[PDB]
Amino acid sequence: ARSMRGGIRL
Amino acid sequence: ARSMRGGIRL
Amino acid sequence: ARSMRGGIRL
Amino acid sequence: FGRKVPSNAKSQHNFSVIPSANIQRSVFNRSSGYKTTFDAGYLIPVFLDEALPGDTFHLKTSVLARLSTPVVPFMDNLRLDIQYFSVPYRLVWDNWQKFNGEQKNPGDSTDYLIPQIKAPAGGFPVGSLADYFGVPTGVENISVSALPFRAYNLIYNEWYRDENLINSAPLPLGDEEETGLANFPLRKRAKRHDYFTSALPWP
Amino acid sequence: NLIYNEWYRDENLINSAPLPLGDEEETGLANFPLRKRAKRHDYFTSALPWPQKGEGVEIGLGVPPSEGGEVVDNLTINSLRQAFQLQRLLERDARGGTRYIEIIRSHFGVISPDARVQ
Amino acid sequence: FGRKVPSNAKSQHNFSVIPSANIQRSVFNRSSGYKTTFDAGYLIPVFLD
Amino acid sequence: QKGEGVEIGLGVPPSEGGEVVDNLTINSLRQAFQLQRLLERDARGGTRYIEIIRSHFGVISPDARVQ
Amino acid sequence: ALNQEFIEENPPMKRVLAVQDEPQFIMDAFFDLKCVRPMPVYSVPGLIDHF
Amino acid sequence: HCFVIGLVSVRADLTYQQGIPRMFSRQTRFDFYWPALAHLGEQAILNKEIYA
Amino acid sequence: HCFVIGLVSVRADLTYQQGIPRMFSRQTRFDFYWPALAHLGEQAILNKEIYAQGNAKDDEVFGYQERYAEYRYRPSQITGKLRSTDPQSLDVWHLAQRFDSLP
Repeated sequence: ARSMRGGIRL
Repeated sequence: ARSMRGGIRL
Repeated sequence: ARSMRGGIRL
Repeated sequence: FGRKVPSNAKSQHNFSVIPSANIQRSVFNRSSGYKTTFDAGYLIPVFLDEALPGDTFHLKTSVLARLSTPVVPFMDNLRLDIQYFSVPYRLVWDNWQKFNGEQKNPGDSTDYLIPQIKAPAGGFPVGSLADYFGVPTGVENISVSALPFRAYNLIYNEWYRDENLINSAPLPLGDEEETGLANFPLRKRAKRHDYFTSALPWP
Repeated sequence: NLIYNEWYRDENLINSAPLPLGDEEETGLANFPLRKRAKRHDYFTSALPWPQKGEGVEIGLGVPPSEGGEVVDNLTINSLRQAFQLQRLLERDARGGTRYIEIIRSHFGVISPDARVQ
Repeated sequence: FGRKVPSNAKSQHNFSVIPSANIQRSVFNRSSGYKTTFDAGYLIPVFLD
Repeated sequence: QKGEGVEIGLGVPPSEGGEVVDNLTINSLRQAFQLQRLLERDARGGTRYIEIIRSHFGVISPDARVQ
Repeated sequence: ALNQEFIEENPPMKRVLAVQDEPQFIMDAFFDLKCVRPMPVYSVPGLIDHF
Repeated sequence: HCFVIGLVSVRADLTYQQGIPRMFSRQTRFDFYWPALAHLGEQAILNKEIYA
Repeated sequence: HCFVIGLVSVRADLTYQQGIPRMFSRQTRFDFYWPALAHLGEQAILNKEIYAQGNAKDDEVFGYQERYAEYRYRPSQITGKLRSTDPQSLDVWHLAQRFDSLP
């Protein structure tokens, strides 16, 4: 639910 | 400052 | 009145 | 029957969360003076600035305007006014996101350049938008970014243009270099709403 | 397709699903296949194609002639620190993502609403 | 010296303000069922409105 | 910066008549960085002896004792 | 006619003003911004690994 | 990222010196106000009201 | 034993009427502010920022100033018929310097 590595993908 | 006739123009 | 850049000149 | 064991999927997800950036914000005064001459009915861009993501601005404006000398104390009221607008760069240039490194497909070029207006023959003239934004007039070969000029036309189309009497000011969103301000004239404001000026072409 | 491109597509492994915005009539679903979701983030699936988003910053050295060499100037410390900060920028882009909302959230403290960035 | 008289510009502006639309909102239940078969890994659009 | 600017040497190929430069030690490289910081502090801070003291150290010297 | 030329603001300033052929308004304006910005108030060169 | 743009303008108040006030132009019973008439469609401003 | 000397001077405030505000001159991603860039070395003020001409001289260095200084500083401006370059100038109204050649 936070800022993931590699940009957002759900 | 309300909804004018003829649409918005300032 | 503080320490200016480029040294002091009044 | 037995009870199922957990999966590690949540701890693996947590190891992939990047830390937040530490930004080093600060507060300071960005005061500026601006001096000019203008005529009634035009929209004059007297203030222009660039805001970053996560800026906060509080603005106080002081004005002194002097009317050049009247013949008599003429009886009609005459307002001076100032209106401020925010214009995101993505509204005035379609490649703004891709300039900042967005890619439509993996390995796309990015590497765009800010769209330009070249000065026309003789340089930009007095009383043009280039003059009022403070680009030096009368200089032959210079160029400036188009995005401030596109931002003026976009404000005009959305807030000052009469939706049914007046055609949209041209708003090119692409990369193409302009020459001269033929797409960017200084615009007139509309008259106050009254019996005639709030009339419509049709029922 | 617009939901897929913005929320499910991996920004660096997968090409954008086609999103025609005009009036044109389509025939068949060739632009509209049923899409697969990505696997959970783990050691392998959160890996990246490269150590940074760009080419990688290389400080030039030149090469001897055969004639036909490459001449490079002496390194200023200002050139060298600019190369380091450029590499930090491209690493932040790889790690953080490169959609305009990901740039804003990674390079600045700012949580933009999705609605105002289309 | 004399004092200036007002202009009518504000009353003329006020006559040009259109009234707000009266909307007739209401609350109701829009329940719906949906039944399907699918396979893992696909994004299936099960709800649309 | 106040000085020439710190340039880490690279040498140049011969035509004979080249320039030979040794391998860079990390100690040489960090010394080049700290020298550049010193010359930038001199540019920014000033170079009268009182400006040096006030910029390189925490010290407010009286004017009278420095002539 | 009800058109662009009619609704654009165009007061007859040229007749109420004593001096001909000079701009109607001379203006001095001053903009006092208090900014909070994502940058330091002065930047000293340095800090290579950092930020 | 945004530009902020501040636009100055000057506007005069409106007043007229040509054409006929519409009260001199009434000629038939339904040119006067009647309550049963108040929600008819838009009326024409005639050119003589601004420039006779 | 000392002299005491009192020195009078008069100074006007500074405002500019020639050259391009640096916000029109940005052209590439790293000409904009980025937090990872804020502690780079001094940047060049280009001659066009104080006296534009369209000559190759315009892109040569006037002097050096702190990185992203133009986000912190905002030089005051003369824009209209007030400019000393206007053929019918109103520059009697202000004390902005007129450069007749490149400073």
